[PDB]
Amino acid sequence: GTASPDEPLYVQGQTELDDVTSDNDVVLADFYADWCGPCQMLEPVVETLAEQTDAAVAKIDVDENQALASAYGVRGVPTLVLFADGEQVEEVVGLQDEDALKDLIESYTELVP
Repeated sequence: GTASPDEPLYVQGQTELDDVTSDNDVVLADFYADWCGPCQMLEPVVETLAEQTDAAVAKIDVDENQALASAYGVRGVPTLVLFADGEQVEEVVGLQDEDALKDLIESYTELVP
């Protein structure tokens, strides 16, 4: 078929984020800062999640998207926001281990009850 979004997408601005959350059913948005250690440790992890799950992964630099971050209640880094059908449905803060994030994604990319 068609090519899936199997690598993370760097996203700047509301229009670019809206494009990703409207074109992909589940999106994990990784709000980061390049000066933050735990943020850099998340980089291989969210890469693996883009490669191994049906979620698209968006990466948003909070220093370059201050108002965008504030609009989603992002008040520190790391913050990861999960979108389902364009709706914010989960928000986790701090370093989240790869298995926990994969489990979070799969509770939306798969039928539950």
